[PDB]
Formats: sequence, C-alpha cells, structure tokens
Amino acid sequence: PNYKLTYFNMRGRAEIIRYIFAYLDIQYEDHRIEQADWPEIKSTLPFGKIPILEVDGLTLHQSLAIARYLTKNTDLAGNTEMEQCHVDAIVDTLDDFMSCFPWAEKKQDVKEQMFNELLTYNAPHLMQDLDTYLGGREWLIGNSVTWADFYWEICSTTLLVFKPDLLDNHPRLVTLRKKVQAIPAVANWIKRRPQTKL
Amino acid sequence: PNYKLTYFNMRGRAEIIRYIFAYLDIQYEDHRIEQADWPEIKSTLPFGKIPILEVDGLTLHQSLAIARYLTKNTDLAGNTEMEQCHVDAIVDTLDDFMSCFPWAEKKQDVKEQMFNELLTYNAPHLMQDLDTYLGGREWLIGNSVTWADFYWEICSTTLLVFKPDLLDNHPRLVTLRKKVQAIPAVANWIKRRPQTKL
Ligand SMILES: N[C@@H](CCC(=O)N[C@@H](CS)C(=O)NCC(=O)O)C(=O)O
Ligand SMILES: N[C@@H](CCC(=O)N[C@@H](CS)C(=O)NCC(=O)O)C(=O)O
Ligand SMILES: O=[N+]([O-])c1ccc(-c2cc[nH]n2)cc1
Repeated sequence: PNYKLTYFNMRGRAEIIRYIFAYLDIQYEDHRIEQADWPEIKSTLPFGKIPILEVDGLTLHQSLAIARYLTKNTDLAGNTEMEQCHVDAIVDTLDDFMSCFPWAEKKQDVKEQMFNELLTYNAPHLMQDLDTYLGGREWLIGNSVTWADFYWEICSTTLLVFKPDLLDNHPRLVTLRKKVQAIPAVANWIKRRPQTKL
Repeated sequence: PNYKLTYFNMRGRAEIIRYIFAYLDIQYEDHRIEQADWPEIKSTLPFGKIPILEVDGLTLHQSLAIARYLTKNTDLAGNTEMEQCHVDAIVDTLDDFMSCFPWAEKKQDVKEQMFNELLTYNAPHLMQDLDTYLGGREWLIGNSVTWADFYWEICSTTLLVFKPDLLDNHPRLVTLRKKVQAIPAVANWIKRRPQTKL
C-alpha cells in the first residue's frame, strides 16, 4: 500500500509510527511540515490534529490507533489476545504520563516548574512501577519485542532530554532502551532520522 | 473464565467494560469500592489505577486496553482492518477529551472553573467534529454498531450531566445515542445498573 505520514519536524507523537514502519520494512513518505503549512492542512482534517496517515488516499488519525493498525497480525502486536491487552495497557500507561507534560505552555517559568514537579515526583514513581513490571525479563510483554517496548524507548528518549539522570537508578530500564535501539531496523532509523530536540 | 471488575461506584472509565460484558452476555462480578478503601487496594496494584479486570488469576488494567481485549474478534470490533483503526481513533478522540477533565481536583473552585471552561469552550467543537464525521451513516464506523458507538453514548451521557444543551444543535448525534440505548442488551443494563451521577 501507498503510505503517507504527516506530522511536524519532530519525533513527538509520530515517532512510534516511524519505528513500526522501519521495523516491518514498510515504505512510506515521511512528510514533515512547518507551522506555515499547518492552518491549510488542518482545515482539511475531520478532527484537525496530527499525526495522520493516508493509506492509498484514505486518511487515518490518532497516532496510537494508527500504530496498532500497523502492527495488526504481526508479532509486534503481542503473541496472543491477552499479551495484546498487556501491550495496549503499557502503551496507555506511558501515554497517560506523557500527556501530563504542559508541552504547549507559553509561560517558560510555569513550564519549567511543572516539568520539574512531574520529573521529581511522578516520573520516579512510574519508573519504579515499570521497572518492577519488567522485572528481570527480556521485554515488557512476552518473550519477543512488541511496540510497547518501542513506545518505552521513545517516551524515555524524550524524558531524558529534560532529566538525564532519570534512569540512573534503573539499569534494567536502560537495558530495555539499549535492546530496542540495537534492533537493526531501529538502529538504522535512529541514525538516519532528522535530528530534533523532541 | 471468571471475570471480576474493580472500580468506584460510578460509570466513569469502567462503564465501557460494563456495556461490553452486557452486549456479549458475559457474566462478571461488578465490584464497586468506597473511597476510604482505595488507598489500600492501590498499594497492591502494579500501576495503582482503576479499573482493573481480574480474569482467572490475571490482573488486567487500562480501561480501553480491556475494552479492546474483550471486543477482539467479536461483532463490536470493526469489520475490516481499517474500520478497526477508525473504531480505535474515535474512541481515542473521545478519551483524549474526557481525560482533560480534572476529576481528582480537590480545590472545588479550581475544579468547577476548569470543568466550565472545557464544557463551554472545547466540547462544542468536538460535537461539531463528530457530527460531521458521522455524516448520514447509521453508526460511527461502518454499517453496524461498534464499541465506539458505546463509548460515544457513555461519554456524551456524562457530558450532558454538566451541559444539558450540548446536543441541541446536533440531532444526528442525539439519534445515535438513542440507537445505542435501544440495543436490547444495552437497554437492559441502563435500566438495571446502579444509578449514579457519574
Ligand atoms: N492523541 C492524539 C493527539 C493529537 C494531537 O493533540 N496532535 C497535536 C500535535 S502533537 C495537534 O495537532 N495539536 C495542534 C493543533 O491541532 O492545532 C494523537 O496521538 O494523535
Ligand atoms: N487511562 C486509565 C486511567 C485510570 C485512572 O486514572 N483511574 C483513576 C480513577 S477514574 C484512578 O485510578 N485514580 C485514583 C488514583 O490514581 O489514586 C484508564 O483508562 O484506565
Ligand atoms: O466521574 N468521574 O470520576 C469520571 C472520571 C473519568 C471519566 C472518563 C475518562 C475517560 N472517559 N471517561 C468519567 C467520569
């Protein structure tokens, strides 16, 4: 199929889709827009938000809805309906936390203060929950990589930009990040992707 | 399997799971806890949030992850891979909006203000988006009911508690709620369920 991904020049909410395409060896057009192109694109969209994915001309929206759709019938989704449930739940837990951050806050001091509170209290709590959920296992769910591990690596990459020592007491979570990054298709993608802060 | 759902005594985030059990005619224990006993149960949970669904000796978490699991390979899932994506995307759009509400805000004045703002300034646009998206179809996705229709009915019910006039300019959206409420299994549940505000 002919896939076209639209988002800003940023990892952000589209990166999970980008990892999935890379891993599954699926070709797509990685369309990145500048704000000036947005108002016009936005007006054409039923829900006015990005990312969107156009599949043979038909437009899909909601990044995680799209990610799940792409992993359909692949090992990345989870090996059973039960494992798929754990995969979806871990993804949701991570998304719930990332949504706490005031990404669009215009008062720089308020943004800094909120980021700091979230990274001092909430983040370490979640890291301990994640660390114990993973235990000494290889991947978050089951015995092979799933898009939940991808989402962990992606979310943590963003959190580390703001609190570099966040995983300093969580070597098992660091090890999970390294295992995802070392998957050849992922390693390749990380090397060639546009470099952006977020 | 033996199902035990744990949540507060309210529709809230567990209601979608309750409609799914009803529709699929699956018996389950509808466990509802009092606030005072929550801190104790929270301490034993891998991620400290509810609802949770215990299936056999397994605990599951994240309401939508559970809803997705229970509807997989049932007539409540989309009819094609792409329809499944649209089902997930409409649910996520509704969820994104409902999760913006500060349900756990202890400062009453701050809470009411945020509620009023979201209901007055944001809710009408979501209604516009959903109305346009539905167009003239019978259901949100495809030619038959999906759990996205259930979620729409559930979310709108709560929104109408706070803003009764929300659907005055959207008869097609009122018609959809009525269609969902007309489904025998759903009608039966709406009639017999504990009648709570939220
Ligand atoms: N949960 C949705 C969120 C969509 C969303 O909030 N997108 C943002 C960009 S990260 C957006 O388009 N907001 C700016 C705007 O629409 O004007 C998803 O993952 O796709
Ligand atoms: N995204 C999660 C949200 C779960 C959630 O935030 N539940 C609330 C109750 S509505 C909760 O457990 N909060 C009480 C607490 O965290 O102490 C889901 O859909 O299940
Ligand atoms: O009254 N509540 O406490 C409450 C909490 C959450 C929701 C919710 C979140 C996403 N969908 N529905 C609805 C009601």
